[PDB]
Amino acid sequence: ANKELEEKNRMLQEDPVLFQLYKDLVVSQVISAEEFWANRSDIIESIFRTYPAVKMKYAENVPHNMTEKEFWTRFFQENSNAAIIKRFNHHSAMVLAAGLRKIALNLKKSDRYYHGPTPITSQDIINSFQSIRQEMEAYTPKLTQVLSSSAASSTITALSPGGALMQGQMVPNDIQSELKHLYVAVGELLRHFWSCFPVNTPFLEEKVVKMKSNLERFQVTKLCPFQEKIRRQYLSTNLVSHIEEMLQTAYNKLHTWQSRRLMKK
Amino acid sequence: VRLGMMRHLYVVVDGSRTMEDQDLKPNRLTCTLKLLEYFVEEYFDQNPISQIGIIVTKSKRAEKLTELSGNPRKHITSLKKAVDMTCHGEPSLYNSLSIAMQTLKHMPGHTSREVLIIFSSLTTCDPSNIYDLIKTLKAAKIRVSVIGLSAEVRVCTVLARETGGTYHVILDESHYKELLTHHVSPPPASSSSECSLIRMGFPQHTIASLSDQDAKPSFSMAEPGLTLGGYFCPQCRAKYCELPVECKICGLTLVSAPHLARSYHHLFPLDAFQEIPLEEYNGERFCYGCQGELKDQHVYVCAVCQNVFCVDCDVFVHDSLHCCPGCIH
Amino acid sequence: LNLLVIVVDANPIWWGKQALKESQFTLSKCIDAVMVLGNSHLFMNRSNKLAVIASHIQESRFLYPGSKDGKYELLTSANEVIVEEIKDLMTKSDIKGQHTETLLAGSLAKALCYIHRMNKEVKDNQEMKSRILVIKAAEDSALQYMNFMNVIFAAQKQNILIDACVLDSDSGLLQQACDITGGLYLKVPQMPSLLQYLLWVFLPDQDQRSQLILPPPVHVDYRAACFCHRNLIEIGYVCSVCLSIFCNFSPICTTCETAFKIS
Amino acid sequence: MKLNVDGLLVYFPYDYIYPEQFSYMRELKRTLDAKGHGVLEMPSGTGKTVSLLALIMAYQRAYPLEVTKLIYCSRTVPEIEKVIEELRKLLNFYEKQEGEKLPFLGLAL
Amino acid sequence: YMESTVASWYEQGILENIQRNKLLFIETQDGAETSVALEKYQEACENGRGAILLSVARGKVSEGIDFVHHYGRAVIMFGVPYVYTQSRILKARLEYLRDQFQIRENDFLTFDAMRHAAQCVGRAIRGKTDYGLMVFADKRFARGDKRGKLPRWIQEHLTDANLNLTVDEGVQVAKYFLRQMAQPF
Ligand SMILES: [Zn+2]
Ligand SMILES: [Zn+2]
Ligand SMILES: [Zn+2]
Ligand SMILES: [Zn+2]
Repeated sequence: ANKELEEKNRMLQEDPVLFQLYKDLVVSQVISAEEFWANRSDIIESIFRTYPAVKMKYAENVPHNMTEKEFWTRFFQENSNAAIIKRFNHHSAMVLAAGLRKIALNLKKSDRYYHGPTPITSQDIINSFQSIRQEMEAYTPKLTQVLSSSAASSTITALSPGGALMQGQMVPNDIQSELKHLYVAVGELLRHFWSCFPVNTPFLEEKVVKMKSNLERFQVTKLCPFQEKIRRQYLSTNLVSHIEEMLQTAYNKLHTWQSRRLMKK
Repeated sequence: VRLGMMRHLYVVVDGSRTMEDQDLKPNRLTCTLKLLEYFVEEYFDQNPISQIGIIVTKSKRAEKLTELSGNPRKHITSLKKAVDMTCHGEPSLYNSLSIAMQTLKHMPGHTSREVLIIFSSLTTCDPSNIYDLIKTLKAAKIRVSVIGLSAEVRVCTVLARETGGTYHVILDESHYKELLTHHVSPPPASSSSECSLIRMGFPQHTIASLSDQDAKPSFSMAEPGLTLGGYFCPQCRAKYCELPVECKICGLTLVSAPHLARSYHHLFPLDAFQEIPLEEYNGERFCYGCQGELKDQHVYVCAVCQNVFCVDCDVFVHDSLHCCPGCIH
Repeated sequence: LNLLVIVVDANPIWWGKQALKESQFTLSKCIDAVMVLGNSHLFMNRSNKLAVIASHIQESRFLYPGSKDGKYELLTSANEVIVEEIKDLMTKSDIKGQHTETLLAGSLAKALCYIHRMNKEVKDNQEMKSRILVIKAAEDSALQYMNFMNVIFAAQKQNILIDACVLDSDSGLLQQACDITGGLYLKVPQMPSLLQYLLWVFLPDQDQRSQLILPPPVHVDYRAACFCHRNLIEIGYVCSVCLSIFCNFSPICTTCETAFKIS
Repeated sequence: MKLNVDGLLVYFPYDYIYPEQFSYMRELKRTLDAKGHGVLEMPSGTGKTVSLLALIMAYQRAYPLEVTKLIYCSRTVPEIEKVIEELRKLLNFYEKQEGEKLPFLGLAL
Repeated sequence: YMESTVASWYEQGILENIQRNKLLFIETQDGAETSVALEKYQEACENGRGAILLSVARGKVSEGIDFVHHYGRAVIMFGVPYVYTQSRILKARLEYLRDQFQIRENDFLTFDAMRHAAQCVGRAIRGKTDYGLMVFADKRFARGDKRGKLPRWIQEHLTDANLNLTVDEGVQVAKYFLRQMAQPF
């Protein structure tokens, strides 16, 4: 069955982003689209499940020279007294049948938390202690000692934007959407490339997909710089270099892990 | 007692008709949502590494209101949106638990998968028998702790006790606050629970290198404008607006040191201070904790520092600060 | 209203080192500047209230719970009480060579619970916006990280602003502390002119802080390190019990003793 | 759980008994001592059976000649099965307490 | 009488709403159907669907069956159980008791009702201290004679405050009592 074709038709226009990115991977003819998907009323329904007799009747009485309104009409249509009780028991039983388908912790080193990841003679204490003890025999010098005008002016000049302790562009708009779309494409493909990269996966069938994805990295990064070239030759302003770091870092991980794999071999 | 610091918790809310009944002072659904917003924010504030997910079940169908995420604000927005929900239909425990099971099945083994079903309508119309699903839940070690409303439901009683969770019924709104605040804290790890090392990544806030030289412009990663500076990733190398967040590419949790430090007090619970009403040779009129006169015949003391704390001091210390001020010295 | 709390780090070792050095700046002038700041804060409005805490290696003590010179009676009471209490605390102090690092986490804990007590007693009609104007004066202690982090998170939850005013040294822990709760961080390099800074940067309250130009926040290096070395590490291997940042993959982390199963 | 009943000492398998059980046992012992037919009512569907059976067994041990045997009748066979379960539990408890088998026989027709 | 009430509820929309809220099962004279219905009722009780089992007080099912925790949680008695006043067998049995042993006909009749009702309402307290409420939807039970002839253990719990609760008031108190029993010891 063409389940893949049906799914593609369902998501062809319902979701714009998904099809936009999937198409983008083929617009420049990067790689085959197989890997794309390879890696990644109520009343009548209730009666349908409720009454098996109604199901059989529907199958035998499928619309043929009749009308659904007439079929609806046929639904509602001491001997009768016991009939209601029996019908209620059977109906509740049918509903129920339809709903019934066939360590104390101990530690040896706690001071490590007290000094967490944050990083980093005797007569000196005596001298400082006595001198500071003798420091404050005089108090309330606020009248003039606390502040002076020259230092206050220096402080205000420092607080000025050009002073010390106080150091002190949305021109492009349409380029923003293009950058966002490119970033989403990078995200989509990097997801599968990094999906099993961190895990060693020392298996033949596991490593085959990693090799194929690593080659796909070359294929996609082959076309990325061309769009970069188109965008670059506009004004030579507001450089977009963050994208380059992702590609180069993925390449570095690829090559370093390739060398590590060869070393392990 | 071993505690699972990292837990993926799903707050299953039922959009049943019985939620319409205004048993509480406001509408029952509105009250639950309003207090659940507090629960969500407090849960993130007391377990940053953890993440939450809301599934809303109504009309015999369960819909994921918000997928697993580390951003409290997005979930809060989802709750406020759900306040206006029609609230008509009948819940299905099988459907809701199956959705949660499908999402939690692929979650890492080390993390504690948990579900808190806020059950309102005692009825449970499900396509398939739920006792069978209980077996799969026990196999999958997904803790399910129901909180019933105005009903002691038997199927959920067996669900909670068999799966290891706890069952409760709301005595009133004040008790409802207590129940959810209790579930905020990480649950103790039982024999079935297993612990394993988890890869972690610590990013550093970065800005323009020098006067916007060799800048690193970027918009965001899950209408974001250009950002001069932000957080980054050791491996993604993709700009992130806020932390902590799971990698969109690596699949590795990005979180800073303070977020981890926020959970240490759980490992270090504070021993309750004996309450002695009488002064007991405590000649210090001023409370050591707050330097205020003890206007009530109550005193609290440690077993190490042997200090004096008033009612407010002890209550606050055990509630929020989670550490004895003087005894730190 | 606003409840200000000034956490002065009066470490005798360091301040007496200044005294021995005979430098222009002295603890007396520091106390006078803090006194002036408190007086001005209460000057701002009647409803405003303040408090002061002094820090020492042993413990931390509160410095604060007619018009002889033609002075305002309440501020006169403040002046007298703080002067007498600070002189008493500095004059009387035991000597312990083993413990010399200044204590700040416990002082902040006392501060926080004090604000909670005042917030409970005050009438619900008026809302109180508390603040803590921490004034560090010496290097912090490594062993105090856990407690200081807990008190900082308590402050975040309780909505109190930790305005750090470190001087002569940049404590990464304190700058990290104020960044979490959004308090300002000013590193005054001109100690003699310290008070001009307080009356301009710190003195304005959270209500008017947003609608005012103040020095930009300093970049915070949220470093992480293994317990092996205490060196910066970008990738940490924590477990589900210790929640401790470690160096490299190991069969079992020492601080846990758990029976980790390989895979 | 040995209960020092007024008449004698009576063993009991479960840990605790409600005050109604004390009243039940004392009244039943009074009727047995009088050796006269009587009627009494107990609320609980279960629990009364164990109290009654234990008291009858202890009375048999104290005065075996007074009572030849106990004929305990129940409405339906499915119900009397639960009674034999209770009696089996009581006998195992008493046998563990004594440490050995005793000449006691109990059966259902 | 059960069939007449069921038919009237069926004609009105009350019965359909009850069906929506919870599953409904009914008893019949035939033992096979009775057994099948009760077997399904137990499964309904185990599951969250719940069940409402309509039965007759004289029905053999009422005497044979025993209700325990999470079984027959709330026992509802619709009308005082009285045998038809036309069966001539009871006339001999009754008038003979009046002639000999000197028992009033009304006294014995009300005793035959209270004993039967206590039989059919005393099951929920089987054992293990399993909560449960017994609601009697008949003002006749409120009469002193019926209360006096009621068993002591039930009557002493019964109080004048809840003796003649309205339908709504009884529903509210039942909800509150179930809340109290939900929490642990
Ligand atoms: Zn990443
Ligand atoms: Zn206090
Ligand atoms: Zn202490
Ligand atoms: Zn560990």
